[PDB]
Amino acid sequence: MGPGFDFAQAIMKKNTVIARTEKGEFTMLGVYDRVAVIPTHASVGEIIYINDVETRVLDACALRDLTDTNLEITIVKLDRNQKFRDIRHFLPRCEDDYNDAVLSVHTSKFPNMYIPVGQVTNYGFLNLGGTPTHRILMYNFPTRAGQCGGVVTTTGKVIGIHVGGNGAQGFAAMLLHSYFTD
Ligand SMILES: CS(=O)(=O)N1CCC(O)CC1
Repeated sequence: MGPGFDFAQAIMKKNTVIARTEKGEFTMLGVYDRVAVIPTHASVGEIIYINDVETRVLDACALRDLTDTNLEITIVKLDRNQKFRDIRHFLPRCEDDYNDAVLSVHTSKFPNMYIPVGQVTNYGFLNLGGTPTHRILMYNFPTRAGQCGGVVTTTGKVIGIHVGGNGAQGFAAMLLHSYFTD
């Protein structure tokens, strides 16, 4: 409907796949080459389904900060025959607050879904499902089951992936450029 939805659409149409694990279907952001991200609670194993194709997992790393605290981001390298468009230049370098974000989801349950979530707070610490978690972004939208893995963007920046909510607020794990240096 406007330039925020324009940027979100451009990321969804080229840099997302539908990931299925034994814990369900997730929006999965591809970042560069065969490297993607997914919430750590998806519990990635040795085999994952990508757009309903059986795919070997070459590597999966659940990220933690240097306090050894959960970040709720898993970086997955896929044995896929095709590379993602490199979007690492759209990743923020530091922790920040944002205005006017969009949360975008694409699954069997929620295809082509875009949510204007408004102001994004650098929330920091969250007890997420009983797990202490750092680098959490918060937005005042009542997000629902089916939205985990959703991509959070502003105009020109890919800032996080949706990892939970409390019925009134939604929570994303930050994406930082430093997670994807090769
Ligand atoms: C899905 S959840 O309940 O928000 N939660 C995610 C983090 C994990 O460590 C515990 C479970």
